[PDB]
Amino acid sequence: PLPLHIGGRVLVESPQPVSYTYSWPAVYFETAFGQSLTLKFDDDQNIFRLIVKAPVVINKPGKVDYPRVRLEKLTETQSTSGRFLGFALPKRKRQIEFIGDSFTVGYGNTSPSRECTDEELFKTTNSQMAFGPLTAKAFDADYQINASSGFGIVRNYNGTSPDKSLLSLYPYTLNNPDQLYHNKHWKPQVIVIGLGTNDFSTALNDNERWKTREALHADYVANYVKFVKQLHSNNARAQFILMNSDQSNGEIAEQVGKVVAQLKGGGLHQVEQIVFKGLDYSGCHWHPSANDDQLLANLLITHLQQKKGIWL
Amino acid sequence: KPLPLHIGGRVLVESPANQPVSYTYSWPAVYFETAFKGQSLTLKFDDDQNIFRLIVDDKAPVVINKPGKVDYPVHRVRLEKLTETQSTSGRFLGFYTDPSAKPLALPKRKRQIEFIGDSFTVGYGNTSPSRECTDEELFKTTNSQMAFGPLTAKAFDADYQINASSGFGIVRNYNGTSPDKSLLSLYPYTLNNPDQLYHNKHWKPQVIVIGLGTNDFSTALNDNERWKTREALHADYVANYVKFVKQLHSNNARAQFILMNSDQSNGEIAEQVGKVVAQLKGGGLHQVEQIVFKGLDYSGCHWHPSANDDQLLANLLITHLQQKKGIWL
Repeated sequence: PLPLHIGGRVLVESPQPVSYTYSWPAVYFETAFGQSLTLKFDDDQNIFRLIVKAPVVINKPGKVDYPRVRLEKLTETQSTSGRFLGFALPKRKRQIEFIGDSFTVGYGNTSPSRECTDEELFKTTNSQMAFGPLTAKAFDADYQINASSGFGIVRNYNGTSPDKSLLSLYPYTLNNPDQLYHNKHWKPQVIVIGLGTNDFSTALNDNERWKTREALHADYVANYVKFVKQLHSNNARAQFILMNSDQSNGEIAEQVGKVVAQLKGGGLHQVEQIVFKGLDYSGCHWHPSANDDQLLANLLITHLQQKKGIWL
Repeated sequence: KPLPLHIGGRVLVESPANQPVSYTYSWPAVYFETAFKGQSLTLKFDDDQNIFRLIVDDKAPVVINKPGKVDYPVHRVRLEKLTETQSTSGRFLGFYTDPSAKPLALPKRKRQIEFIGDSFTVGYGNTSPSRECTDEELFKTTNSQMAFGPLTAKAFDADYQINASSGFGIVRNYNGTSPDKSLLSLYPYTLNNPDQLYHNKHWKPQVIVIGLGTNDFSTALNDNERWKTREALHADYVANYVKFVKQLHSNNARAQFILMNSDQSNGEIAEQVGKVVAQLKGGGLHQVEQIVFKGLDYSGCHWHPSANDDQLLANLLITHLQQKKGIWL
C-alpha cells in the first residue's frame, strides 16, 4: 500500500488495509512512485475518475481490486457513504474551501437536458467540473468542497428538512453526526461560500418557523454572520468570498450585502461579495451547466489573481 | 513671467485679456505645482478666503493665511489649500519669476484618485485640540491636506481631487438641512455654484472613494421632511447612491469604487451601503467594495475625526489599495 495524499474530508480508520470513508463531494486521493498498480474499493455509491493521460471512468466498483495517479469522486451522496482502501507526493501550500448547495456540488451540470429522472441526475452530476475544483486547479491548491444540494443558511429548498441546514451539516466528516471534522493541516487561505438560493427561492409555507419574510431575513443574516465569525476565529488567515446569483428579484444578493456590511461593522473586514450573472442554467432542473461552471470559475480565478499575497 | 504649472483639484481656468491667467477654486484641497532652475519666486494671490501651505523642495510647509489680493514673495514648489469654503471661492494668479529662469519638468503622475464625501472627507476640524469650536476655530482648524484623502494619494504619488462638502449626504443632509440639495446635486459643478459643469478629459481616476451616508442617517427625521418613514429614506438613499455610481462608471469605465463608512448610528449606515454594493453588483457593476471604519477617537471639532483618525483611515486605505494588483491599470 503506497503513501497517499488526500483531498477533501475523509474518516481514516486503521484496523487489514487503512480505510478512507468519505461522503462530501469531490474527494480525491493522489500517489507517486514502478510499473503496476491496484486500487482497492468498497464503494457501490460513486462514479470516479482516474488520472494517470486522459481520465478513465470507474462506475460503482463496489468491493473489488481494480488493476502519478489521482482518483477523484464525481457524484453526490447525501444519504450514503463510500470506502477507498488504498494503492514524493504533492506539497501544495495553497488551500481553498468551497461551501455551498447544488451549485457548488455541480448538480446535473453535464446533463444536456433540463429534464432528468433521479438516475439521470446522479449520473450527470460531476463535482470535478463544478467551479470549485476548477478554481482550485488553476492555482494548484488543495481543495475541499463542502456542499449539499437543497440546503440553505437557515432554510432549505421549499422549507424541506426544517430540522437541518448546510450549517448544521457542516461540522461533520460524513453525512451523519457521528464524527466531527478536525484537521490542523486544513487552513484554507480562501473560503468561498455560496448559500441563500434555497433560503429565498420560494415563498414561506404556513408550517415553517418564520412567520414573516422579515423574520427569515433577520434569521439568515444573523446566522451567516455568526458562521463566518466562527470560521475566522479558527482560521485567522482565511479570506471570505460570499458568492450568489442575481436571481429571486435580487432578494438573495441583498441579504448577503447586509451580511458583508455587518461582518465589517463587527471588525471582520476580509470578506467580499460576488454576484454572478448571465448563466444559461442548461443542466438538470435549470441548474448551472458545465459551461456555466467554467464561467463561474473564470470569475473566481480573475478575482483571486488580482489579490496580492492572497496565498501567503 | 509666469511659469508652467500643474493643477490638482477642480479649478475654473480663465484667460481674460491683458491679465494673468486666473485659477478659481472652491472644492477642498486644491493644489498648484511648479519647478524651475533659479533663485526667485512670487505667488500672485486673489484669495482672502483660504489658509494655504507652501511647500518648497524638502523644507517644512509655510502657512499663508488669507493672503488676499497680493504678490507673495517666497526647485520644486507645491502650494496647497487647507481650508473649506462652502459659500465662496478663491483665486490663484500663478507662479512668477525672473525671465532668465529655466522651467523644469512638472509631475507626470499616471495614478489618479478621487475622494467624494462629507465633513469626514473634508477634514472638518481635524487639527483642533478641542471638540468645542466656534465657527472661526472650526475654519482655522480644518486642514484638508491632513485628511485621509490627500494622505492616501501621496503614499502612491497620485494626483487627487477631494470633492467633499461638510454636512451633505446622498439624499439627506445633516438634520434635514438644505433639503433642496445633497452632495450629489453639488457634485456636477466646478465651483460652489450651478454656473459651470466640470469637465476634464484628463481626469479619469482609477480609484474613487465615496464616503456618504452619515448625514443621511445620523439623526431622526423631522416632521417637515419629504421622507415620512425611515424605510422611505433607506429606499431613496439606496436608489440614488446606486444611480450615482452607475453615472460615474458610465463616464469613466476604468474607475474602481470604494464605499467607505463608519460603524456608527447602530450600524444603520453600514447596512444601507451593503444594500448599495449588492444592487450595484446585481446590476453588473462588480468593481465596487465596502470599507467600514472603526476605532476612531473623534477628538476634532464637534466629535469629528482627528488628524490621528485621518492618518489611521489613510493607513487603512493604503493597505487596501496595496493588495490590489493592477488597480492603477
